[PDB]
Amino acid sequence: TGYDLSNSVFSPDGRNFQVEYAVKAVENGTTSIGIKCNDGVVFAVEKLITSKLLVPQKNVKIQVVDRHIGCVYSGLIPDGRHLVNRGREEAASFKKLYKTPIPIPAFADRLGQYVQAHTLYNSVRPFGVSTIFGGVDKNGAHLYMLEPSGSYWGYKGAATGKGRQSAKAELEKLVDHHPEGLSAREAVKQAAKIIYLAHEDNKEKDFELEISWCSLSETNGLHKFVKGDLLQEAIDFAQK
Amino acid sequence: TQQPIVTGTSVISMKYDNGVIIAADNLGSYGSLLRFNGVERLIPVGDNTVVGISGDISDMQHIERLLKDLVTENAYDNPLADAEEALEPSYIFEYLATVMYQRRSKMNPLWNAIIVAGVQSNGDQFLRYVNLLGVTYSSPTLATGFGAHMANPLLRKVVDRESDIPKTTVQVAEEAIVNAMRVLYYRDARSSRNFSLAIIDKNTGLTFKKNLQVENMKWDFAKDIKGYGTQK
Repeated sequence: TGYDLSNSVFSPDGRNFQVEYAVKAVENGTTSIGIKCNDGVVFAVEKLITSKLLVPQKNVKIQVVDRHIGCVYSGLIPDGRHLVNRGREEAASFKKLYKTPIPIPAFADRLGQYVQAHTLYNSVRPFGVSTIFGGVDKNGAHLYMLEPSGSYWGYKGAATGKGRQSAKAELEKLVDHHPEGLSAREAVKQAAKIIYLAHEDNKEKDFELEISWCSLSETNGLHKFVKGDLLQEAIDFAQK
Repeated sequence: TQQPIVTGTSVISMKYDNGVIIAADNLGSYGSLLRFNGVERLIPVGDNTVVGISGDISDMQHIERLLKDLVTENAYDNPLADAEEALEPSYIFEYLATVMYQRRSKMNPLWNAIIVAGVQSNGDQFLRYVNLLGVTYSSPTLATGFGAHMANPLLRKVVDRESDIPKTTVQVAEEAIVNAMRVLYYRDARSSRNFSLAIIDKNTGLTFKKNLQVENMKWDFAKDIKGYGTQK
């Protein structure tokens, strides 16, 4: 009843309703997906073309942290940009202190602490974004998803946004059918296919597909967008 | 920095018709002790810029960290980072000069002298100098410290005016640079026989040569020198 009007107020059942409302805000965004392959990660996202006056291939959504971390988010885009700026500051501080690129689990913990710190007071608002991020470090490839409550986990495949249910079903089938794993290019094709399938929930507007990847054998452990013939091949595979 | 401890020697550079050439030795000296061998003092920032640093080695490493941070920050939210939005030698020099002058104004200088060399996007050569006081200047040939007394007179023989730049080929410029390095090894007591060189050309790419050694020297006539004055 009255327990939903302020952040960091426990309900009688032990709930924080402002965080749940932030999750509701997240559920109204576009679909973002991440796939973990044998030696890297692939991030894919759908961008709605509200008007034909939007310049194609501009308005980039996927963002980069340091030179090896990829991040995408669903929800209120400015909140995601705020979180990415904070993550860039954290990575810079870690690199300055310890002369090594920040490991992915450490970056995930720093982001989680920052998100969680916004559920502790009623003078601030929880972040309205769910973030799928990851990359490659000395231990290998890592993929994580972070929720508005500050909780995060590592995933074999993650999906968020309005079309999250169908994307999760497709990811589960993909994981079940490939116990050994997937290559980076095959992961790019599958991400294109899954984004196209998940868009079928929202047929009212056209969409553009954006894909990025970070792999040891394809980008030498750096994060790079997919823009050339590979992007067209993935689009053709998805539309097939 | 109030007093340098580990220091590198001069860096020399010149412009030719198509690009720029820069060079520096690989020695870090510790108060008349030739302590560290294998110190790279030329830092390539991208594909169109090389920064050559002389003076305190710790401040040089700090500057290298700053340059890497600048590249990383430029790459953020910039799909044209490998395109018309890439960093340029002018940007890098302006940033470095701002840092040097601000730190001088706080009585906490970076005890260094820096030459930035490269090629702009339009193809024009870039070569400029800034020191620990923030003093900046440009010339067809540049050198700091000891080289400024011995390398500049030789290099100005090849390129004496701005009009001589189009006449100077890369081969002549590189030969002049190598000869200047040999002269410095002859007469500079804080110098090393091993050095590195970098060529930035508008048509071809950046060429970074390491492990270059001063070649055949003239020492035979020393056998003719007897004792001072009247001996023998």
